[PDB]
Amino acid sequence: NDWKSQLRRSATTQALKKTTTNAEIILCNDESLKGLVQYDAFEKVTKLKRLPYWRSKGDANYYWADIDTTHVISHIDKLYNVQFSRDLIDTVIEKEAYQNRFHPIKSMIESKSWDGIKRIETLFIDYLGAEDNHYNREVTKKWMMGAVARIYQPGIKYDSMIILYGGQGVGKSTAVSKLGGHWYNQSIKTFKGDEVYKKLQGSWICEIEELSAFQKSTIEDIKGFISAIVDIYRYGKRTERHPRQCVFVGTTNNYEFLKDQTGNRRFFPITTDKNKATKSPFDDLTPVVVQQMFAEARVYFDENPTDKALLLDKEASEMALKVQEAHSEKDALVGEIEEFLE
Amino acid sequence: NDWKSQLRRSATTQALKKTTTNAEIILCNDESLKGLVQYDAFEKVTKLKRLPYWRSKGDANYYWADIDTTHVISHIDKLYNVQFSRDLIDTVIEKEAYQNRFHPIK
Ligand SMILES: Nc1ncnc2c1ncn2[C@@H]1O[C@H](COP(=O)(O)OP(=O)(O)OP(O)(O)=S)[C@@H](O)[C@H]1O
Repeated sequence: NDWKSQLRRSATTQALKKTTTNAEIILCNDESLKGLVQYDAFEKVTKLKRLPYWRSKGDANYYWADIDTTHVISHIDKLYNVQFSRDLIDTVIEKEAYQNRFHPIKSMIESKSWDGIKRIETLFIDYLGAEDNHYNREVTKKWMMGAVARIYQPGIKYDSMIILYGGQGVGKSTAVSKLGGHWYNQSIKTFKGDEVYKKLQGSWICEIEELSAFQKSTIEDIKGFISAIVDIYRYGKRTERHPRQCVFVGTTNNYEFLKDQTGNRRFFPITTDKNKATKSPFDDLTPVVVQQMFAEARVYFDENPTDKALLLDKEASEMALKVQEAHSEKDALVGEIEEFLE
Repeated sequence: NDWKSQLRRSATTQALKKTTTNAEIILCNDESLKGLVQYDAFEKVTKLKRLPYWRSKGDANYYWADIDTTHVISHIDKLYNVQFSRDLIDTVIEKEAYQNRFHPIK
């Protein structure tokens, strides 16, 4: 039977009422408008399930826009003699998308289960020529667990940050981009203010690249930025974007990038070398392998879904202290004073 | 008496009027909307007492957002064909939360 009988029309006039349920029925039953919106939960936006009939065949812009609302209103009014306000149609579209919501990262991580291969520990070791050290394995594993935890337990306490040191072409940025995929982000250069939290909307793995030496202020800025676990933005209810799914990785050119003693214990440097990388990050980091690595991280984190499980091992942390001292400025004056005292 | 008989209905046209008392009665006496908001007195925001039926079970987000008001308006319209305003529903939600206000630290 036709769905027209479901529409609520005014008894006196037998004309459709400009009502939320009428719009819901039309959007969920009209052939031209049937199920062409969905909710990108990670990006917190309204994407298109399919191209509507008012777009070009090869537009490749799968985001709902204002003119899509214009065309929806025009089509509804053309077929059905009811003129819906733009606010009502936007509200109905938002609700319908939220009903058909999905998570792309949660889909990819669970796209395929994890067989036993143990890829999480040798992420940057065999791809960027790092050292087969306990600290490297532990911190890379904990970083991948932190990434998948921020995906699954969105608002979580994970203030650590892998920092990769290497030459101009060791492929650290390439490897980070391969890991991030569509949700990799590098277009973040300032870290203090309010609008920065808007730049994190569709980003999962955010990379901070240090070409020239950062100023003393920028290090404190990135500390206070990665230390946050919540973001606040905005048309009512203040829409506190609590999740903060982002996980941060830095890529530095200078060997000695640590200046303050405050920043230590949170920046976990890894020294990447070339000619010793078993697998080329330009050819071997494929979506299948990174998906399997994230599935392995999911398994390990789900073995203990807690922020305390994202912290390093005790001996791993104590020798991370040694690494952080080996990557910091020396101040060169304690030795001279020691010689004077001796 | 059934709570639906308390609703103030326009005697001329036998339709519910978009008044604040009707919204308050519906929110206080609807199983899908019975007492799902509260007011945090420390951080001045409205939070969720429980999880509404339109939210995923593994949500862990307890901030009342615009989509929650959208779903409240849509559900009230579906059940009682009233079509309350966005601002009126926000006002009634805020009043209901303030009726169940709390201080988290206290
Ligand atoms: N097949 C390849 N594809 C891409 N880049 C390649 C390839 N072979 C060599 N390269 C070089 O590898 C480097 C790629 O590094 P990038 O990821 O762009 O940046 P990076 O490695 O992080 O170095 P910096 O210090 O951050 S600029 C470039 O210098 C390329 O010229």
